[PDB]
Amino acid sequence: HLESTSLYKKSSSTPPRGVTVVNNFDAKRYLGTWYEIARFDHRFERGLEKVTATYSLRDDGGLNVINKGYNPDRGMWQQSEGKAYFTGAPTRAALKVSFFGPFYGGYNVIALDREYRHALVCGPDRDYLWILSRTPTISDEVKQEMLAVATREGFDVSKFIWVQQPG
Amino acid sequence: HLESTSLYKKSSSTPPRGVTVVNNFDAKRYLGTWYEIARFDHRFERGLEKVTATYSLRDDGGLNVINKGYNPDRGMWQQSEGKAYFTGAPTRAALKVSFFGPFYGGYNVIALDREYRHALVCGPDRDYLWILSRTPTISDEVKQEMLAVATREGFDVSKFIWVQQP
Repeated sequence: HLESTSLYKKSSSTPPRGVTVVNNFDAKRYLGTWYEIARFDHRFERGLEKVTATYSLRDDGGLNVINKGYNPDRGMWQQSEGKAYFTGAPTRAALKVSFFGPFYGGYNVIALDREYRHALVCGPDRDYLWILSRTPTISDEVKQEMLAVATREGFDVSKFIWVQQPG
Repeated sequence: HLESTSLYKKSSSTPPRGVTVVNNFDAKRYLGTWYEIARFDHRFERGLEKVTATYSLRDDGGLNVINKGYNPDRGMWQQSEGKAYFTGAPTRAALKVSFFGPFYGGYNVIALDREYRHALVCGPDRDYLWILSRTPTISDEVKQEMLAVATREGFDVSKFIWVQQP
């Protein structure tokens, strides 16, 4: 049901001890819009609800990233744009991504279903984790499975904020 | 994010040393109803709850001002009707306001969000300050931004009364 992963380490881009990263990735199936179902309390997203990320293919072989979110303390929709590059082979879902302004960090897909409907992504350390989905909600069954992989890879899943989404 | 301002100083209308006043004001967007979220304990408003200020355009280029509130001591709603005129250009949010007789008070918009949803308004010295909003409550983030501008402009934010609103 899930894509194959293997242990993967790159200095400064992956968490200590490495993490299991997707190793037969097909970037074209990753394109388009994902809803952020859950995130750790990342400073660059603080406050945001109804968050999505939209990926598109660039001529230089990277991805454009469009981040959208609603700030309920301002009552406003916000958008920001970034870029993503593979750090090695494009079959390995390890990227560097601009998370705020010109600052890039590691972006590692550590679980992904074979139909590219749901993903667990971690940043360069264990303070950065996301659950992404093609739909604004996920099943309890998908939630359990994603939480289980995160726990196995050493993350503390009680740090998740469950992001408000439609439905 | 907030509208641009510039320093405006005029004795009797602004506080001493002047205050930063909005300088790209579009009065049509300021029209309609605002809730008074907070005020410094002004004697003409003492005890009032559920206070609103309503602005409408006059033919002569001023604003009609209606200040309304519930007075628990009287067990009655109360309102005062005044007129406000720009002291300078209509893009500068500094007005003079009269309700009784040939006497005028300064009204200076010193913070305003670009969507005209919240504003910080001062009078002729630092005993006169208001937070206005299009909604009867504001978020903590918006509250903190207004309190910071107030402090920047020399006001003592411990003087705010947080007005009773729905």
